[PDB]
Amino acid sequence: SRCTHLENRDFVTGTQGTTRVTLVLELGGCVTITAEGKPSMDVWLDAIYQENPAQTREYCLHAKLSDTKVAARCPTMGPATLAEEHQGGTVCKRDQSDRGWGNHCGLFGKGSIVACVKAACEAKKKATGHVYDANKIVYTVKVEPHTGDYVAANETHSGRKTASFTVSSEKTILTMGEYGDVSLLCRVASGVDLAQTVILELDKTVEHLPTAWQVHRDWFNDLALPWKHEGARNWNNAERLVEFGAPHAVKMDVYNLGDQTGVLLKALAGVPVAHIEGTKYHLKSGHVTCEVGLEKLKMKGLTYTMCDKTKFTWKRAPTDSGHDTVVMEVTFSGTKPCRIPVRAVAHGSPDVNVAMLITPNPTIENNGGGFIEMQLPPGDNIIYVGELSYQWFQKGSSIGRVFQKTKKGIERLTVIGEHAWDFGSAGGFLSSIGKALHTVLGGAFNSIFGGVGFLPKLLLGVALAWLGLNMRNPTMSMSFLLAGVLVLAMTL
Amino acid sequence: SRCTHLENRDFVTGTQGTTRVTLVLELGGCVTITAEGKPSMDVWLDAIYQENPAQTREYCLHAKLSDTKVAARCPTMGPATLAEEHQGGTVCKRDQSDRGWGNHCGLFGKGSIVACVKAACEAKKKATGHVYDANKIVYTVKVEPHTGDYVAANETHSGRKTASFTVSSEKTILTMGEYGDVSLLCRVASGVDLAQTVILELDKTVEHLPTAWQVHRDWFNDLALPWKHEGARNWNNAERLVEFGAPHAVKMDVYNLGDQTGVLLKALAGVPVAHIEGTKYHLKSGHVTCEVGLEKLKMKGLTYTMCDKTKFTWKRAPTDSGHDTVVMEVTFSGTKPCRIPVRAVAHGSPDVNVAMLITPNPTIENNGGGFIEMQLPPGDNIIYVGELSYQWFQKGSSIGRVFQKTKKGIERLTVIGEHAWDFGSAGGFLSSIGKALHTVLGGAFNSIFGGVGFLPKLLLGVALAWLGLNMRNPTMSMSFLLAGVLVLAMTL
Amino acid sequence: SRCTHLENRDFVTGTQGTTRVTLVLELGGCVTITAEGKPSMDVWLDAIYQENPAQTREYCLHAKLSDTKVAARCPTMGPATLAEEHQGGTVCKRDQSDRGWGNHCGLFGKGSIVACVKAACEAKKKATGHVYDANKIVYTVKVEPHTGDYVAANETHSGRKTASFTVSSEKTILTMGEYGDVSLLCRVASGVDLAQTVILELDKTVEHLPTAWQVHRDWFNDLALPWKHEGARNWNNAERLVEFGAPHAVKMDVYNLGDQTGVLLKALAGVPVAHIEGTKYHLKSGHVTCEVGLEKLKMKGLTYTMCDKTKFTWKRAPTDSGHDTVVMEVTFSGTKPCRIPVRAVAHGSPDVNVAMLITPNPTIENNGGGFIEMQLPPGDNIIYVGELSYQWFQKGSSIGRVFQKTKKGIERLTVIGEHAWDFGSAGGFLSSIGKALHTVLGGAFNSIFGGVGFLPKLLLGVALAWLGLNMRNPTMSMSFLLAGVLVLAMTL
Amino acid sequence: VLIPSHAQGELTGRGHKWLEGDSLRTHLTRVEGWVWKNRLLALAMVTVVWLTLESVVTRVAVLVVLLCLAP
Amino acid sequence: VLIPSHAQGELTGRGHKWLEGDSLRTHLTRVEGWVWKNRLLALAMVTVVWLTLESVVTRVAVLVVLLCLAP
Amino acid sequence: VLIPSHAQGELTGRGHKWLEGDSLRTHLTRVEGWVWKNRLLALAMVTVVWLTLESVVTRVAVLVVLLCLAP
Ligand SMILES: *[C@@H]1O[C@H](CO)[C@@H](O)[C@H](O)[C@H]1NC(C)=O
Ligand SMILES: *[C@@H]1O[C@H](CO)[C@@H](O)[C@H](O)[C@H]1NC(C)=O
Ligand SMILES: *[C@@H]1O[C@H](CO)[C@@H](O)[C@H](O)[C@H]1NC(C)=O
Repeated sequence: SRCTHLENRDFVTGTQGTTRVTLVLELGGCVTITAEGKPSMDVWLDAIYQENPAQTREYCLHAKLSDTKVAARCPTMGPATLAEEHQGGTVCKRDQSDRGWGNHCGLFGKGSIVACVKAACEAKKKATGHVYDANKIVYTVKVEPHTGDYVAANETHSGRKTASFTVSSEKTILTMGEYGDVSLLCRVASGVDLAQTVILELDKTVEHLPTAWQVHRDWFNDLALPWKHEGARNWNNAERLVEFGAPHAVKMDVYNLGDQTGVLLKALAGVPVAHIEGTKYHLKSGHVTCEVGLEKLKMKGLTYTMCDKTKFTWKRAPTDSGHDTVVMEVTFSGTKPCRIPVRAVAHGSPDVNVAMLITPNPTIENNGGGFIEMQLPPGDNIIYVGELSYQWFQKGSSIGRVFQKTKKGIERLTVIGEHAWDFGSAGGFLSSIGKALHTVLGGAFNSIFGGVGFLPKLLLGVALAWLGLNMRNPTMSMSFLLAGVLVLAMTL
Repeated sequence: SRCTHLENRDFVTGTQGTTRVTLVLELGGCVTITAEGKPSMDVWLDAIYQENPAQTREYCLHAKLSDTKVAARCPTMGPATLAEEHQGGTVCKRDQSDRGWGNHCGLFGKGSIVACVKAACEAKKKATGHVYDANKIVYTVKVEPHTGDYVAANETHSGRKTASFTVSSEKTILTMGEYGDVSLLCRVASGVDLAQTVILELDKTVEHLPTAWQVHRDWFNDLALPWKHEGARNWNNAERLVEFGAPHAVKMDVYNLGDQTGVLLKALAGVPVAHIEGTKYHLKSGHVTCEVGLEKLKMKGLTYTMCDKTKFTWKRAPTDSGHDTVVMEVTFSGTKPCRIPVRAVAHGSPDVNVAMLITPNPTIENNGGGFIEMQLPPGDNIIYVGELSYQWFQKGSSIGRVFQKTKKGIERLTVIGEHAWDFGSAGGFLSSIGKALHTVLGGAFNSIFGGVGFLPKLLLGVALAWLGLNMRNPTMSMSFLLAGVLVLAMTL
Repeated sequence: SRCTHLENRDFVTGTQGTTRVTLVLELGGCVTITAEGKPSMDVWLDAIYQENPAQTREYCLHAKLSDTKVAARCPTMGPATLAEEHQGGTVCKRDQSDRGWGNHCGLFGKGSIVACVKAACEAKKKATGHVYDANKIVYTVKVEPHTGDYVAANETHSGRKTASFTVSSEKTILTMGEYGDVSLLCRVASGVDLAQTVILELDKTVEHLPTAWQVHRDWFNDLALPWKHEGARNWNNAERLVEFGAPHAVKMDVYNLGDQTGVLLKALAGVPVAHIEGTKYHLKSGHVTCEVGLEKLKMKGLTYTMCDKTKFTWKRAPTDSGHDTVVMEVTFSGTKPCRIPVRAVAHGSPDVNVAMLITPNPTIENNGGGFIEMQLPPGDNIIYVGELSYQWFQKGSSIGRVFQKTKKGIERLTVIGEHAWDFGSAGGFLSSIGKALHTVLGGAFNSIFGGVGFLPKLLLGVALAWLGLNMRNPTMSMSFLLAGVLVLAMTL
Repeated sequence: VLIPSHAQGELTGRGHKWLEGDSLRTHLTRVEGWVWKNRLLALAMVTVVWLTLESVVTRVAVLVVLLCLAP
Repeated sequence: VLIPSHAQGELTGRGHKWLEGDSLRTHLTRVEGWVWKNRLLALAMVTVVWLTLESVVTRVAVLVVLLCLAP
Repeated sequence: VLIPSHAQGELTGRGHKWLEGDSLRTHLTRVEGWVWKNRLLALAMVTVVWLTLESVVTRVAVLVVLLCLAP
């Protein structure tokens, strides 16, 4: 199970009749689908990329200056000109100096002076942007069934199937070995908002840096540096890295502003990174609302016999999973294949199996099987595998796990979860109303307040709260409700 | 489809029973007629011209002066005369100078002096006006059927038929290939108000200028320049370009006022241009209320079979149309001809085709076909062409497209739309009342306020608004209603 | 006498003791200096010029356009560039067009487009400015003594001496034949305000125009046309004559604004003209406060005898002078030289000479003499030249001539007379106080209200007058005094 | 584009100029131009005089200005 | 002599014109032209606002007009 | 990480410096940057002036500060 590897994990239930499940496959997560009568599956979003996308504005972070040429004129002798006041990639600035008799002028006052330098760009100092064409973006969803084996991250699981999802895909039927088939319908349009996402790329050959980034569109198109496009020979706004000193009446000094990489890297405080692999431009933060059909699945090995109750041992002892579940691995020595008699009673000599399994129908195969995951109720529990009993104290609480999911559910409701009420399935007056009550409010405070930052949101909300303290009309004293929103909603 | 080329486009519906459609074919627009059971047509106004129309007042923008002759007399010695004080095209001015003994006069005081010059005109500096005879004007309406092919602007479509409309045309039956026939009844009388339209023409051989213009009659007949008619040898009011200095008692200097082209071109701020092609004097702004009969049309290829669902590919991918519709082009490889199984479901696993087509019955022919235009509802949509599915997110809104047409409908109601309530068909208490409630109001504030400009309309309305603030009678306090008109109606 | 030729003429008296006279030699005037015991002189300003002055900003009134090059790009395909977006004398404008499939683009929306033309200038359409260096300007004052001869304007007088006045001249002693010497000290610094005067020059070879003009500095440096300097190959702000139409998605049309000579000539309504003669750039409006010393003068022919009283005749009869004086010319036939016995009695047979002469000591010479100018009191007068009596009726009045000079004195107080209280000599509490009471007021309402024109001065003064009608404080009701200034002072 | 008029400056003058009277009177032919083209509006401003304001001193202050405001 | 402007007529238009914005905004650069050249007079009209009239509705009626009256 | 600016010190100077005007006016282009990007909020702060406080001397004390507080 891949869901046992990483921290973030969500369990999705399903009764007899629940066959269509709408997930929100967020990147860097893993969803375990559990359904009564069906083998449990682990579905996650793997990668989001596009091979060789179109590239927008480049930038120059370190100006390469050469050929300083300065001309000047006496104060009534035809203001100064140069041949390089028109050529491409040349920064020029006109100024009035103070011509004396030291520099041989008939009169005094304000003589014209102008300097021009060739503003090239240093090699491998370009902030190349990239954008995603929605017609060529490739989502990638991988599905792994709970086979009862265990495969570590260094290794690759056998039955882990992979389904790509371009714009030109409706539904993919995946042959899951002997467990049946699964259908995945991915809304590739309603995934990452590709209109407002620019993949920033510096020199990717530098060792101790991320290969790329993921910046907002409005931020990237409003930088104050020199810029051009692909194939353009000469720059635009090239004076933004070149400053000119006040002249001493014959020469006007030209000052570069050096490298600007450090200023840019400080400006990306709290920006999600992005990976570049060869030509593919991956992402490391995103989501997609794929829908899973479960009607073509079946459990594997219901026709098998029960195992001998004596012949179980341990390759690995039972231990906590970090998700209020229990994981383990047994080893069988008798005749294979057979079903593993797994049960767990709490405390009553009750003969009441309270082991809500995660891997359903655990079966030792002829070459694998043994990994068993279960969820136990809080308190003292005794886990049985045939005639192999282990004490266990489930460290949670009764309301502790309910309070756990709401702590998840609130942090599910990040900007991913602003889009994602659809983690359930057809709530009607529960979830479909949730989309209505949030889009008209969340979308309203994204148009305004969109690109203002944490500190003004923690300030302007308090300012509108303070106007609630000193307000004339009690009808207009309901501006205190914004303190209930602006101090709370967009502060997480 | 020509309607896919340009920005301005209007869709006209038609139910079972709707067979006569009254359009308003405005120039530089395109109207797509859609009717249930009928093949959809694109009807636009193409050109408005008249070969060699009658020409009114010419002008002279650069006076050619020659033969300066000055005569003067001593102050009591019989006031000065000349032979050129009567001849045609000669500007003269009498004045009293100050004769001394330096210029050999017996007495002092005020001696008479007069100068005369021959005021010709420079070649190719004439502001020749032209007017439209309603009996010889030629409207031109072109109709293109939605054939399922695509033809770019460089190319010429096959089935695009062209019908001229003089005053001596009632109805034209157009053979639209195999789609049937269409009847066009153009009210050539009620098109552009030809009484108040003058085609201004300067030197049309000048490279970097428009060949002609389109000015109001009252503006053109009230210029303050020299003028004549065709065949006239000599000018009228020729002193309007010639000014005379105060004399120095023997000679009175004659000063030309140079070229006047620059003053005239600045005076045309916000005037629609007009093109001259050989002898034809086109327009680039106008309209005509042609009526379209649809009873002699039929769809093409209802007897054809359905295509193979596998054998579709793409010459060109689906994309947005800029008119809240979706356009695309498929490529078929099996047996031809056949009907293309086009459908699109939104999101319910519904098997409900919500693709309101614009090109009806899309059919691949033996040598063409594939261009398919449809309008989808807002939200996530999956477009099917047989077994060829594409995700689509329609970027509009539910009320967004209704608010789109009203933004169109208001800007439809320009001076074109002041005439045009007739874009529907027989509204009765909807549209025929609209003609009544607007002609008596719009015509009233065209008689007054007609030829005053934006700034006085934004001033005199506020002045009559300000009188509403300080008014004696509450019955006469309803002059505030003019602020509801003059600040709003004639300010767009 | 040159002062008898033209209309404008001022007489300056001088008593026994008056030897230094401070004049204001305004251009296009003539001053007759009269002094008791001294021969009367005619001093005028003749010409103000500078040979080949420095030339400031040129202009272009008619743009010469060529080489239209247009490039365009599909809406997400790297916004359009050209090689001519940098070269000198090239106007370019970027715009967003509407790219379709008619012009072969993958997507729709707003495709970039840009056009560039070579903005040269038409030959002989340049508004060349010129300014006056105070170190090289040449004033020219000519002094003619009343010799008793007469010389017309076609002819040149013998004793008319000419003295130039650069910055490098202090005083010039002029040998006036036998009348003695005269000293002229010209304040060349305090003449025309050369800092705020620009000589505008169009094509001077054009027949029916003035050769040059004289405009204010602040007006000339704030035109909105293309401009350069001498020797500059390419223009600045060359887009001010070129306008670009909205593109039709492949080509963007480039429209010239034609000649602009007519707009410029209408903008010079009320500007004093200036003449160009070869290389010299004259003026036709100006003044200079030269001071005339009279100490080295003496009357000519006091040692001569009186003429025979019988032998006078007339070359030209007595007649009016147009300056309330009487001019005539006698012819003598006896022995020459001798003094002419001129007298005139009014009416009493009184033998009382009331002929206040202008030409003192009228003497017939061996080759000339006879022109006699006098001023007579109003009424019937009998003019005697020896034994040669003529009736005369002086057409003026008693208070008529006093009211004449005050009508002169007010129109003396134009902007010339705003500077000129110094037409007298050392007034102290009369004239030196006049400089004090006017410079602090006239200079105050030149800093403000300087460059506003007749109509706002006739409006803003009435506005400040109207605030006097509705004012709170009686102390602040003295803003009505501005109606006594603004409606009167700067309205002449 | 726009060249402003030089009735602003008006330095001096005893020689020759262009148009002594037409510096002022072109602004007095625009106003006469507004009347003969808009006779229906020239009579419409009579409704200001004897009906609305009835403030003789400031009646003229509306009449003269609103005619001069129309360029 | 004078050619009047044709912002008066304004028939129709869906083709091409000269200057859509500069028919209105040349009259909005004259007024901005009056301010930056006469800063001493721009502050002089502030004396109308808070001192003389004190009639907020009709304060603006003097300010806007007298700026537009100066051509 | 962060290097503070040296507009704090400002010792002396009659020679040459980097940015005489841009030490002050970058703080005058951030504030102008806040306005043109947030026109809906620039008009939202007008509700402070004539509706809430009505305390003319201290109206400006809220307007100037809250614009300068947004970095
Ligand atoms: C799995 O990880 C261990 C870490 O010690 C390593 O020895 C082994 O080579 C890894 N397996 C693979 C296939 O890389
Ligand atoms: C079609 O348009 C393209 C644009 O590049 C042009 O090359 C071609 O000549 C056009 N075709 C015709 C027939 O004019
Ligand atoms: C000057 O003198 C000549 C000599 O006969 C005469 O013909 C001429 O008329 C005079 N000039 C003028 C301008 O009157």
